[PDB]
Amino acid sequence: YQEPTDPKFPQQWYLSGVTQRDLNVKAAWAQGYTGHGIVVSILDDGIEKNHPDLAGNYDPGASFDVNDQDPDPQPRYTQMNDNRHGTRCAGEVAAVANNGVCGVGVAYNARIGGVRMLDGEVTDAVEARSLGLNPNHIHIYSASWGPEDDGKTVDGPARLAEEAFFRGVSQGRGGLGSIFVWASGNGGREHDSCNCDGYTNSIYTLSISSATQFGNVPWYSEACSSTLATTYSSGNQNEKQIVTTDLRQKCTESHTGTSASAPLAAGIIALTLEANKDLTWRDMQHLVVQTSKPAHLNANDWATNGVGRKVSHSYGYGLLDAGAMVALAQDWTTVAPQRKCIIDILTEPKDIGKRLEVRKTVTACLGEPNHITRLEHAQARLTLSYNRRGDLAIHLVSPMGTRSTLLAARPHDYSADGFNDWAFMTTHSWDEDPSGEWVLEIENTSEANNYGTLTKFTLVLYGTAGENLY
Ligand SMILES: CN1CCN(c2ncc(Oc3cc(CN4CCC(CC(=O)O)CC4)cc(-c4cc(Cl)cc(Cl)c4)n3)cn2)CC1
Ligand SMILES: [Ca+2]
Ligand SMILES: [Ca+2]
Ligand SMILES: [Ca+2]
Ligand SMILES: [Ca+2]
Repeated sequence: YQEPTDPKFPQQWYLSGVTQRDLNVKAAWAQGYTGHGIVVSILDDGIEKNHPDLAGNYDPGASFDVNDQDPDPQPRYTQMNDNRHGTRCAGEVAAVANNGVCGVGVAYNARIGGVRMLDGEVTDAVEARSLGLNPNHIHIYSASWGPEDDGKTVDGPARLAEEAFFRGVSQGRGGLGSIFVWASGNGGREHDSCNCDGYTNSIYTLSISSATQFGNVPWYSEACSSTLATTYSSGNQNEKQIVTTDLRQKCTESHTGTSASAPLAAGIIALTLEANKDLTWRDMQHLVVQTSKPAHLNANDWATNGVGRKVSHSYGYGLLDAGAMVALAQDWTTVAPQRKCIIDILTEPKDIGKRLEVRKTVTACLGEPNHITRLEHAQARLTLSYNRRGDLAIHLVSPMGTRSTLLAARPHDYSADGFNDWAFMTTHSWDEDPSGEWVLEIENTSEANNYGTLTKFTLVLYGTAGENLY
């Protein structure tokens, strides 16, 4: 093994660094893990398949054009370079190494393709065809975009896309499950809260946020309990950005946003799959939880959960660590079957007013085939009316004491439409025992006299049984 010689590798500070402020990818490469045999697809505006740093790794079997309904995902060229983003993301995953061009991908021996889906009308059918592309050939899908990041939107997949996600995790990859990597959002300036985005908020997606070079929460970041982990991206004008392939056969040093973090995670996941090709979609989320690193990430909300892990709403479990992912993958025993325990909490609607607390002691399906002693995801599916939605903050506390913020105040959200059976999701209680008293808190964070009613609260627990060793 020799370190890459590509001319811009030194500028890929999140890979080439030697000050321990990086993704620890060199450690994985040094053990011989570079993505060989793994297939990744970028869901975006197209991929410049003839780019000098992509052609060597390009895979037509990982690619399709859902906008035009043909196999060739080549983007359209315009003066504003609108359709450059899929190419930038593709190079982050799998730019060719040691070829005198630009830098390298995280998984520089993986195969890379793209779905051209964003250069046209994005419909339920378009989303389903993209998420469901060749699921026994593609291992990992990377999506950097979704519903509007205006801080006012609540939106998620419709029926066909939801079914594609479920079919992907259940039957993709020969039954191991498609791995869907998602960017948690770019709406930080607008005070967006990412559990309002049903793609990143899904249990089926492995959601990723960003850290700046100096280890801070970037201006564009969205906090939420559904995020799992973090990779480096852009920040202020003293901090470096992401260096990758660009449209028109170029190299950029100015790729930015959480949309640049998801592809780096997809690349790390490709190295991990090469290390253990038998990992399921759930195994991969377990590995991320166990191995990600809070060290040197600054946040004001780090808290230790019931099993002793530090977690943040900006960062999830912390920075991805490629060396640690590959090491744990080699020792991992695949997890037991997923159980799902549905608990109807309310006996009657509850006035919200200024503040509401709902407490319920649960058994997590004790005595039944879906009894859960080892939690993975948890959802609170809430139906509520309120006069000004963005004034609400919502928290969920587990029996072991872990407080998850399900919704922070969104000052720009003046909707009067409330939430209709919306499944706010938290990863912060992973591995906890969910038996005991849960607490839901709903608060009006404004001085206004706001009003509404909580009409349904369904607590949904996922996980496994067996002795909980935490
Ligand atoms: C510079 N770039 C310009 C283009 N851009 C962009 N981003 C995002 C974009 O809208 C969207 C919108 C959605 C939301 N959904 C909800 C259900 C609706 C059903 C219906 O009514 O039929 C249809 C719309 C989802 C997605 C999406 C994105 C990916 Cl990557 C993968 C999947 Cl699966 C879904 N995308 C449109 N353009 C990114 C920035
Ligand atoms: Ca085409
Ligand atoms: Ca290169
Ligand atoms: Ca958002
Ligand atoms: Ca997710």
